[PDB]
Amino acid sequence: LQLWQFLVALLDDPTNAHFIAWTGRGMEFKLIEPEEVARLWGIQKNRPAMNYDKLSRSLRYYYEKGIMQKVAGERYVYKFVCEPDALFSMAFPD
Amino acid sequence: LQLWQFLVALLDDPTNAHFIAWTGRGMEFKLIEPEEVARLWGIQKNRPAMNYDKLSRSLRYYYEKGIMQKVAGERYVYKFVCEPDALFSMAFPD
DNA sequence: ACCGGAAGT
DNA sequence: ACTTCCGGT
DNA sequence: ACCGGAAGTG
DNA sequence: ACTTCCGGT
Repeated sequence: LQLWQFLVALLDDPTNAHFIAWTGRGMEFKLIEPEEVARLWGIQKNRPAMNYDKLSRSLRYYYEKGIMQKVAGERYVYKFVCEPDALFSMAFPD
Repeated sequence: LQLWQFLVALLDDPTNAHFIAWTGRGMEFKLIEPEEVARLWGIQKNRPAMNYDKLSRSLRYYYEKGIMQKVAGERYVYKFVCEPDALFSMAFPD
């Protein structure tokens, strides 16, 4: 499982909406409890020392892959990119 | 490779523009020469008797998964859906 | 061309 | 995760 | 918080 | 494709 795959898994389950949920506008999501999310992702890839400062780095790595952008001004809020280039790197991550 | 991945791959190479290309209207794409795409897709799956009548069926299958929609009235034209529901189906196809 | 149910891999 | 068939629109 | 350039990763 | 570290604004 990749990071975005795991995030979608949490975003799709309504019982996680108290620490992570879709905003409603397009493909935009917010990390209500950023450390709660980082902890679960730490359990996933078995990285017990995983924090939000390290998880946000990978989200910033998605900027170069062009599959994510930072919603400026809104804290803990990111979004997926609606472009063919985004869907390309999505299907094939080199 | 899944069908939606195979299409994007062809859609990225500009030397395929005579039988498949994006339109510019967001995530909208057109299969200019359907049977040519079905031939190349039939090769991928080692099913040589593949045609557009069966490829388009899997495209209509993608409707229920929510990752695709038909641009009505526009012949050979489909599009990708930019919504959380679709993004969930790409991360978890079953 | 496009649709969508049903049976199959 | 599509493939195969197909009658209706 | 958010950024991102560098080195290490099984 | 991240993880770790951290000195940037």
